[PDB]
Amino acid sequence: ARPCIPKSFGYSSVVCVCNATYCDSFDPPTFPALGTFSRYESTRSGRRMELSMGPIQANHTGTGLLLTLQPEQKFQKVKGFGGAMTDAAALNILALSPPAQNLLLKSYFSEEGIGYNIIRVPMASCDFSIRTYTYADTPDDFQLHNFSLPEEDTKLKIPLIHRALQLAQRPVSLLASPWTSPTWLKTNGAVNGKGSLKGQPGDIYHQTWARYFVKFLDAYAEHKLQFWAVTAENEPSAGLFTPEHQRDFIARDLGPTLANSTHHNVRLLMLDDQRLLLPHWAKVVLTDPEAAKYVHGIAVHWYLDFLAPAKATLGETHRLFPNTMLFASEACVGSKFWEQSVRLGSWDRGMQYSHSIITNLLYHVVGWTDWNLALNPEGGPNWVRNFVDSPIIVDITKDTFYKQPMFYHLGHFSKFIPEGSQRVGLVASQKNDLDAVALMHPDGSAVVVVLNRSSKDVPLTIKDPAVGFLETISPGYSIHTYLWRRQ
Amino acid sequence: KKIVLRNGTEAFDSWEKPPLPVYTQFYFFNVTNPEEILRGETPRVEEVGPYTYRELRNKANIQFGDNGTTISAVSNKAYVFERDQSVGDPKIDLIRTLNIPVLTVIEWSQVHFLREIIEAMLKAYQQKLFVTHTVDELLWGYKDEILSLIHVFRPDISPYFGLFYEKNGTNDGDYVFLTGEDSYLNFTKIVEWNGKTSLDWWITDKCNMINGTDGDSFHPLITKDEVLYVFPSDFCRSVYITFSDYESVQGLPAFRYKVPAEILANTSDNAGFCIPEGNCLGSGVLNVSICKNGAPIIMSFPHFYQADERFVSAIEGMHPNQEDHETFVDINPLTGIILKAAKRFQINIYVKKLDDFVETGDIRTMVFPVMYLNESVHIDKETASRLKSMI
Amino acid sequence: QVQLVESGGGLVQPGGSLRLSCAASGFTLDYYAIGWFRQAPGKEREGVSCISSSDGSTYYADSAKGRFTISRDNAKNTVYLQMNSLKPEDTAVYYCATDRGQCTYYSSGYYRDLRWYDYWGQGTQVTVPP
Amino acid sequence: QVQLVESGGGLVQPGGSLRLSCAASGSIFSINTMGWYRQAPGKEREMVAYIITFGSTNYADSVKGRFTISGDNANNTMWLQMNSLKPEDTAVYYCYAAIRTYTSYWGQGTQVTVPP
Ligand SMILES: *[C@@H]1O[C@H](CO)[C@@H](O[C@@H]2O[C@H](CO)[C@@H](O[C@@H]3O[C@H](CO[C@H]4O[C@H](CO)[C@@H](O)[C@H](O)[C@@H]4O)[C@@H](O)[C@H](O[C@H]4O[C@H](CO)[C@@H](O)[C@H](O)[C@@H]4O)[C@@H]3O)[C@H](O)[C@H]2NC(C)=O)[C@H](O)[C@H]1NC(C)=O
Ligand SMILES: *[C@@H]1O[C@H](CO)[C@@H](O[C@@H]2O[C@H](CO)[C@@H](O[C@@H]3O[C@H](CO)[C@@H](O)[C@H](O)[C@@H]3O)[C@H](O)[C@H]2NC(C)=O)[C@H](O)[C@H]1NC(C)=O
Ligand SMILES: *[C@@H]1O[C@H](CO)[C@@H](O[C@@H]2O[C@H](CO)[C@@H](O)[C@H](O)[C@H]2NC(C)=O)[C@H](O)[C@H]1NC(C)=O
Ligand SMILES: *[C@@H]1O[C@H](CO)[C@@H](O[C@@H]2O[C@H](CO)[C@@H](O)[C@H](O)[C@H]2NC(C)=O)[C@H](O)[C@H]1NC(C)=O
Ligand SMILES: *[C@@H]1O[C@H](CO)[C@@H](O[C@@H]2O[C@H](CO)[C@@H](O)[C@H](O)[C@H]2NC(C)=O)[C@H](O)[C@H]1NC(C)=O
Ligand SMILES: *[C@@H]1O[C@H](CO)[C@@H](O[C@@H]2O[C@H](CO)[C@@H](O)[C@H](O)[C@H]2NC(C)=O)[C@H](O)[C@H]1NC(C)=O
Ligand SMILES: *[C@@H]1O[C@H](CO)[C@@H](O)[C@H](O)[C@H]1NC(C)=O
Ligand SMILES: *[C@@H]1O[C@H](CO)[C@@H](O)[C@H](O)[C@H]1NC(C)=O
Ligand SMILES: *[C@@H]1O[C@H](CO)[C@@H](O)[C@H](O)[C@H]1NC(C)=O
Ligand SMILES: *[C@@H]1O[C@H](CO)[C@@H](O)[C@H](O)[C@H]1NC(C)=O
Ligand SMILES: *[C@@H]1O[C@H](CO)[C@@H](O)[C@H](O)[C@H]1NC(C)=O
Ligand SMILES: *[C@@H]1O[C@H](CO)[C@@H](O)[C@H](O)[C@H]1NC(C)=O
Ligand SMILES: *[C@@H]1O[C@H](CO)[C@@H](O)[C@H](O)[C@H]1NC(C)=O
Repeated sequence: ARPCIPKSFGYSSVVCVCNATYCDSFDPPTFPALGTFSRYESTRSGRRMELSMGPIQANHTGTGLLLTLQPEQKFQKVKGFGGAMTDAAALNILALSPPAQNLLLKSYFSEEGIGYNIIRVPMASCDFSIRTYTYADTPDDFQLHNFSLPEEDTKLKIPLIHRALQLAQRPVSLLASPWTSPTWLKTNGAVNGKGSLKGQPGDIYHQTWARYFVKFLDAYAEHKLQFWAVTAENEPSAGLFTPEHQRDFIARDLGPTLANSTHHNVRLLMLDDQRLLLPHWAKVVLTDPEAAKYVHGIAVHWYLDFLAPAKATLGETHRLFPNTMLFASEACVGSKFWEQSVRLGSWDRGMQYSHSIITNLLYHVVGWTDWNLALNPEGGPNWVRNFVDSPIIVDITKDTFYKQPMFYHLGHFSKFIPEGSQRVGLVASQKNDLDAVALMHPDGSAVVVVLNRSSKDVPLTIKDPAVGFLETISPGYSIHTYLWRRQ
Repeated sequence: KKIVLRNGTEAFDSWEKPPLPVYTQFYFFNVTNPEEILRGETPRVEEVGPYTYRELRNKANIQFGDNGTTISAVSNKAYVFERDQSVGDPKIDLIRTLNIPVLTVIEWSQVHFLREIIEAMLKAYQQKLFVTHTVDELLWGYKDEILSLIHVFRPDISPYFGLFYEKNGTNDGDYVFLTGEDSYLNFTKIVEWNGKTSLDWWITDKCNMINGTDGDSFHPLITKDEVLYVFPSDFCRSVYITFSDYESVQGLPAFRYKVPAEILANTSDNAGFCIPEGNCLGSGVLNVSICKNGAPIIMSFPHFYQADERFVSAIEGMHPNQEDHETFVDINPLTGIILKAAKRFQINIYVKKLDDFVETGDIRTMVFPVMYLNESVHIDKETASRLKSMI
Repeated sequence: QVQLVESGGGLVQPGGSLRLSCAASGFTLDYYAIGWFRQAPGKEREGVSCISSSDGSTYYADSAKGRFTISRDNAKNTVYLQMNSLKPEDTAVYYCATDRGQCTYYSSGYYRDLRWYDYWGQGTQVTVPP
Repeated sequence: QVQLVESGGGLVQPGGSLRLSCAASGSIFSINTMGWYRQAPGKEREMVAYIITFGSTNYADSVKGRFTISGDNANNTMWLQMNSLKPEDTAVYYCYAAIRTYTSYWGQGTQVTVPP
């Protein structure tokens, strides 16, 4: 392994500097023999993934917080973690020397770095792009005689997707999602961007709009690429739109068409929006017998805020409609833009990513996804002048790239948790401040994650019936991961 | 008679490897007030001292042919630094000037070259006109950012820029020389270049013809009154020199030849040098954009010497002189060996007010200077004493 | 070492439902995703069915969307297939394998990838007149 | 090999308020963590300080500010400097090292008394 090189820009924490012919590296996780346990620690003073070991005692007579582990509950199962790719990231990665290009790819996928699982591919012309285009633009052609792909799709995305799968040891899945429609299809041009196809389902307009997906999939699958799922529409409500139109669209023409096609193993999610309206939005669609044979799950958004209660909406839906999986489509950054667009090396923005992934997993939600991969120092190239922040920043003139504290906060959860491990259950004895979650690996080993957000140290002890007791201590502003192996 | 290019001879011994050294010097200019220029104002500049370099040269890839009536070879040169002579360390000095690559990419859009890509890129990433760099990076090379982005779509564009790029330890091209066995007058005369008899850039048939010798060697017999044609490679034309006055140095007589005053003038037979029609820019300046592959460059004598008053009256800070701005060559009548020499040049750029692009602002039309250089050769005592025996 | 015992292969009178049986031991079947595969000499490798242990699924080849039927039995740790109609050409070797993911051949990034499958077993082949 | 270390664990036991030298004896392959433990009557063993081969040394809240720990990898010897009569508390001291997959090697310890 090789150590890291710090550098301070004038904030609470520091960042790491990587240039051609140098970088930092890790080692594969290690399981010690019976009788011992291993611990990985990170904090604010400057430690990054430090490893230590210790013994497991036989009997303990002390009094204090005790977290009792009950392996007789099963709960849910875990799918994976991933990220999304756009035009801005593909443009900002390719403008570097080839070794610097290889190092970035090896940092995300190979076993020397954290492990990623999912990729998201927008259909066409996202917000982070220089121009605006669609796949079909010839007016008055009900049959899609003309369907083409641009210079950007065949030279800036496909090569990178092809290269990503060569440096991986885990399965990789893919996704898709639409944004808008061609101008002539829109019956009325109400406003810029999103509009509305005036009419009723079953006319030629909706039938023509329902043949976009099959064409896109069969055109994209000529380069040995296949997908796993699909989404109806992003941001369905144009802020200024009825849970009654969706039920009839999905029911009449969209569903029947996909099954008849050669692609029949592609699933279909239902909603891609906020959660405030979750309890009502389902009760109109799911109760219909015609439109209940096609849905295979629900997707929800997170806005990095916890003021809205999570027990009234997210925790209540699972009671009425079991056997319907939940998925977090995108951890949409608020992008309030009132503060500075990018601050280099800030600890406070790191806590919000971890507190969300620990809150979500407690309410039967499985899966997680981000927005972007790399951005320029000011903010990504945007068409409407809106800016956001990303884990890794890239500077071209000096040929250097930089990391941030959110990288390790994501790596704590992502690296050690495979796909297909349950949640067993943990019970505390007194009210505390810490946050913790317990999971069991498929083989039978265990893993525990502990998070603290205060300025006081706490002593703690964990008891397991099979092997014994283990004691430790947790300082302020730090995050810990414990591993141990059962007989 | 004794002067021939035959092998195992004194002439071949010299031609093969030169026995004397040469040096080069560079001078630059610094902007004084960038903000006022965007509104109504006249620019003001200052000057910076020299930076001496020493060079070495050798001829290679030799070969004989045509029954000893022809020869062919190439020359490679290497450059080295010299600390005590220079004013300061190059790596830690800063210079502020214009932005050339932005201007270059603006010109292509006007001639309908990659119109959409160039226009789209210049809006997402904003750019500025006045920049600051160091002497080393500016002189030898550095990496840009717009060229890096254009390199993706068109893989035939280099992402590096420099005034003298890939010019260390590099040859120019092939050449062909006549031995002179048939007749004495034709000694070391250039005849064939890259299988081409004449250039093709000019319009008139008489204007585009190679003339004279390289300039390092001259015919054995010299006379009081004659015109000597030469071919310089930095320019894209052929020039001539005339006789000025006798001179004596180190006990040896010699003749001094000076550049004329009618080389660049607004007169007949100077039209072929004006493109793309008879209309020309002015007197004392030359348009060499073609030879530079799209970059707008203007060449003239240092400090706008020997030109109209309008050029001098625009940019302040400019005062010309005769003694320090000229060209002279000394020639030995008996044999034709060069004793003393000096060359001078300058690089200028042209600016104007554009409408669609906002970065230009409101700046009046003029011509901007950048830098000028110096070359020199002097004789030493040992060579003179050894030559006196045989001369 | 895990034993992948294949049974039930053979020829039957026309008008009957053939049934294959894959039996496994040495591991807990609830955490393994088993999937039948089919190959023929001088032919591209193909698949027939796949079942996921984590969550129920019935991934099927385009050749028969419903003719086939998959089933599992945790009591005997044995998986079975159900045959409905005999295609003229059904002569090929059938293998019982394993997986480190949930049905990678039908739900992955690359078209028809076969790197993850390991712990392969012997194959059984039955012949139907075309 | 998975494990390539013999028992070893020889613990030198200096007496009084002086420096205690814990040294490793035998053949070893790799080492990850070594430290000291203290046990008192009617109580359980406790951690006082430890050093990772390439890292930092931690301390206990009650003990911090009174003692110091030094180590040398050339001879694999750790000197725990005990201040002269500063520690009023007395107990049984043990030396622990998870030499080497990796396995614990608890070793026989020593005792001392610091009464009023
Ligand atoms: C190419 O390289 C050659 C050298 O290899 C340069 O030649 C020298 O150029 C510098 C200017 O850059 C000259 O410096 C000036 O010398 C003047 C000397 O005049 C006196 O000497 C002569 C006899 O030699 C007398 O007839 C006369 O009466 C004087 O007694 C000085 O007077 C000058 O001072 C003025 O200019 C300088 C800046 O140049 C100011 O700082 C002063 O305040 C003042 O205004 C000046 O010192 C030098 O003399 C030249 N020759 C020598 C001996 O090196 C070429 O100029 C160079 N060409 C380029 C630049 O391309
Ligand atoms: C040509 O003009 C430029 C602009 O005046 C000169 O560059 C300027 O040089 C000064 C130093 O001589 C720089 O100031 C220095 O800044 C550093 C950094 O804080 C400080 O440590 C020094 O004490 C000093 O204040 C100045 O910043 C710099 N201009 C720019 C663009 O910032 C240049 O030196 C001139 N040419 C020559 C050959 O001198
Ligand atoms: C990229 O980072 C490495 C980090 O090690 C740089 O390597 C160091 O370079 C400096 C300057 O030459 C040396 O003093 C150090 O000793 C080098 N490494 C060590 C062991 O500290 C490397 O130079 C950086 N890249 C460039 C082009 O400068
Ligand atoms: C131009 O190239 C030459 C050849 O590489 C350089 O001269 C050599 O430079 C290296 C590196 O400093 C020295 O080790 C050699 O000794 C030099 N050559 C000899 C024969 O001594 C020269 O420095 C380069 N010039 C510049 C400024 O780029
Ligand atoms: C190259 O040399 C030839 C021959 O001297 C030049 O042609 C002469 O041009 C002058 C000026 O127009 C005329 O007066 C002469 O009559 C021309 N020569 C003959 C023999 O007729 C030619 O111009 C030179 N080229 C360059 C670029 O200098
Ligand atoms: C300097 O020379 C260049 C040589 O290219 C001239 O460029 C021409 O400019 C005109 C004006 O639009 C174009 O129509 C031509 O096509 C350009 N030449 C080529 C070959 O593309 C430039 O005009 C000259 N400048 C002056 C002041 O004479
Ligand atoms: C429990 O602790 C005591 C010391 O307090 C020890 O003697 C005993 O062996 C331990 N284990 C059992 C099984 O009592
Ligand atoms: C499809 O594009 C071609 C481009 O040349 C055009 O000629 C054709 O008319 C388009 N299709 C229709 C139906 O207009
Ligand atoms: C399915 O597609 C085929 C294509 O030929 C078509 O004949 C058939 O009518 C379709 N069935 C539907 C749309 O129900
Ligand atoms: C000069 O003649 C000798 C005679 O053998 C030959 O080896 C040498 O190559 C000749 N000179 C050159 C430059 O080739
Ligand atoms: C030079 O020699 C060649 C080869 O013998 C011959 O063809 C040519 O005519 C000669 N040239 C003369 C003698 O001028
Ligand atoms: C010298 O060159 C001139 C011009 O090509 C030619 O006319 C003359 O005959 C040559 N003299 C020789 C080769 O003797
Ligand atoms: C050159 O002289 C002619 C005649 O006097 C004039 O018409 C022309 O404009 C002049 N050109 C320049 C560059 O001034």
